[PDB]
Amino acid sequence: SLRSDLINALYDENQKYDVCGIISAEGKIYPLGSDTKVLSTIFELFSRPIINKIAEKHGYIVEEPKQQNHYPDFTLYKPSEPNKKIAIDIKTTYTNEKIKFTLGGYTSFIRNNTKNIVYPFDQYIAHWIIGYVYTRVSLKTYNINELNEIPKPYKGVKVFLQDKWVIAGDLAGSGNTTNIGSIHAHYKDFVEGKGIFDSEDEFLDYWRNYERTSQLRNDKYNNISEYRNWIYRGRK
Amino acid sequence: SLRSDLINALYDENQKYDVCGIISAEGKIYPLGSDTKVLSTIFELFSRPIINKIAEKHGYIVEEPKQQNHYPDFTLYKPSEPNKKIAIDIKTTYTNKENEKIKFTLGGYTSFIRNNTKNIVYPFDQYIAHWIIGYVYTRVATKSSLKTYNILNEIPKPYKGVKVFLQDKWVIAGDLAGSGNTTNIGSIHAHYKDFVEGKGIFDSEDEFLDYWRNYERTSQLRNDKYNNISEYRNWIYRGRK
DNA sequence: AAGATATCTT
DNA sequence: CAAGATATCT
Ligand SMILES: [Mg+2]
Ligand SMILES: [Mg+2]
Ligand SMILES: [Mg+2]
Ligand SMILES: [Mg+2]
Repeated sequence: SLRSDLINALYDENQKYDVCGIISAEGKIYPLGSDTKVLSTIFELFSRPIINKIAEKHGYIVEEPKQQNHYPDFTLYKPSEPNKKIAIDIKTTYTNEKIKFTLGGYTSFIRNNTKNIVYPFDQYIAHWIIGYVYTRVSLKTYNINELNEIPKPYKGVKVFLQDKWVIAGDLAGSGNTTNIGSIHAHYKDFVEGKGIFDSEDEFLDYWRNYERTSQLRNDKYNNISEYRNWIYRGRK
Repeated sequence: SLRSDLINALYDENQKYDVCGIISAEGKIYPLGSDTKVLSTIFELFSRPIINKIAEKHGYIVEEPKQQNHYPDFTLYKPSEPNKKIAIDIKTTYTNKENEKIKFTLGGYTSFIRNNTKNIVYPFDQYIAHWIIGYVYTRVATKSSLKTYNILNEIPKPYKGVKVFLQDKWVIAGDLAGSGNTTNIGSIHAHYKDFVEGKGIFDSEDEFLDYWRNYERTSQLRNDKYNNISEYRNWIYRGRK
């Protein structure tokens, strides 16, 4: 399927290549830093070609945001089927071990159908995440003839594709920027989809009603159990 | 000066090289993106080798942060002058059309500026200078960009024309916040020449620091204290009340 | 759990 | 402009 083919192309591209630097039109190469801000950008760009390839093999157009305050990285849909859009978002985190990802905000497009999203939320039937996990490890320039001398910015990189709701946790991934937090698990759990939410419906209701701070949460719910109890009390 | 040498090299390299892609160890090339998240990453990496070259030429060591929530991008210092550290930070923004007004977010006003060792590589008072290497690029619509290339000139560049300046943070500082929830100092909102020339709003670097160290976090609160330079000077005139 | 890391948008 | 968004980190 589109999914199987994409996850397949993603494992392959990852196993075959290693980004090691930025190159100029004149052949001079600058080394990559070993931090998420750099790697996230690089992992996304490394994914682009592969996502566009498979999307076309399946007849899906690929649209990236035109504006910078918008989720998702890539919007795939068939022209004949505009309300069957697929959201594919790239996320990165590192290990020195269990990982965690910040999964987007909980007060934007999930609480407002047209907020910070390329197309209205209700037009997407799936929300996938391509998660890159890298083990964290030059101030000079190099040329084409020196590609193997350039230090790589990672000890190894793994990638997985998984549905957002499936890997979502019940604890916020960030405070002031109110992001849904993923599960805090070993990469295995992400590939396998060993989440805590019973369904995508449950995941959504939870994050749509999660209070921004502990003050408010301490009288509603702070975790999955309290939420399920909150539901039993009649959503109050 | 290190400063004159630095700006000349940044300026020269800017006018003679154009980054166009990420290359792999195998030689595969992935085209770049056109948004700021990508470009600020590119611009910083492009800057690094120059900053390091010029620094060494003046006997300065260059240190980059160790943890990810630390300012600045590059801390320069001579062993002989440990309390004379120079903070060199790289900022980037874009413009939809060449020669438009621009603005930068100049770091938070509630971390190191209010607390000597909070979110900074070295204690705030060990730096005598805080420079901003500012990059401005004209956005270009993203297509050849979607495929890989073999070994350059054929690859579409995600920008029309990069501009670079070097200037003291206090000099280009404005009086309005650069961000809300992340409490950043905002720069002046003006043309590029204005940043190069230092046409800012504060009189001294101490006025810069006092203003931002006492700027309240919301319009609500600011309304009773001060929301712009004018208001702050009146507030200063009355005895800080 | 809350607020830092840089910058953009309405 | 205010404020809250865009991604992660500590
Ligand atoms: Mg993107
Ligand atoms: Mg992403
Ligand atoms: Mg840096
Ligand atoms: Mg920077």
